[PDB]
Amino acid sequence: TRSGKVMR
Amino acid sequence: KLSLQDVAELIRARACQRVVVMVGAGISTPSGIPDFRSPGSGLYSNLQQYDLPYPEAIFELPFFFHNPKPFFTLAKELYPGNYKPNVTHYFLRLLHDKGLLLRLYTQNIDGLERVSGIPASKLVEAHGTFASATCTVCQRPFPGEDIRADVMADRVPRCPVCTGVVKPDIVFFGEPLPQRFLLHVVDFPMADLLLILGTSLEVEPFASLTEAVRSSVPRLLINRDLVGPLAWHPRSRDVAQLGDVVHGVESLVELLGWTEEMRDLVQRETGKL
Ligand SMILES: [Zn+2]
Repeated sequence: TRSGKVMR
Repeated sequence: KLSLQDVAELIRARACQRVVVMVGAGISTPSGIPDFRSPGSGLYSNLQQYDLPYPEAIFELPFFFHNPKPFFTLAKELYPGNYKPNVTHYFLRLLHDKGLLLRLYTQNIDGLERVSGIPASKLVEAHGTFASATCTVCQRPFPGEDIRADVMADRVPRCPVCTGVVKPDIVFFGEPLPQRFLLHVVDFPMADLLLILGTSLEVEPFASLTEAVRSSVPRLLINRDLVGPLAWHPRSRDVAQLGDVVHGVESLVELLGWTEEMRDLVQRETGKL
């Protein structure tokens, strides 16, 4: 749900 | 405040025996693969006529579906075969052979952990793999070799059944991580030492794993620079060995008494590849 691959 | 030598002693005295590891692209630059965020050399700085409208597109779906050739160009370059593991991978392998490796978590898609003989069961390939592929239309799975010839030949791999583009099981931005990643729920509490190697920790949810070990657990960083929570909020059992990662690893190997065994293992390895 909110556990996708992203840059912080 | 703990030292590298302290960490070596904990392992030598068998006080630490369940090591979890986290790695990033910094462990593969010494094999010739440039990283993401190093000024000048890093892929997010330098790629004019990679044919990418900006560098991050490489792993973005909208762009992949508009034009998949840049991605398969990186695939051609990175196909397990044309780069070798280096001392950092052999050290991990040796951690496995000596019975110390709980689990290795990698953000890398170069395959060099498997190439070096670390077994799949000890490996979490958090950002996916080229071992297998999936048709983007009909979801039929294919072994990763079925697309090796297409990439060598500079073809876009397609599905024999629906003609859709077939894509290695690499994680793109916005997608969740393979379910194997969920092993962290068990692994991190069970660990009695954490090693962090060659990463800037700027990608989630992979980065957040640094926090999932217990507070009595030492966190050892070997990296060109301080990063993540060792940068912004250190725990008391944190250790940073700053410099070139192969040098950091070579010091540790020396403090552990494994220098001949290491260079032995390379032999039977980089030789027999
Ligand atoms: Zn298909």
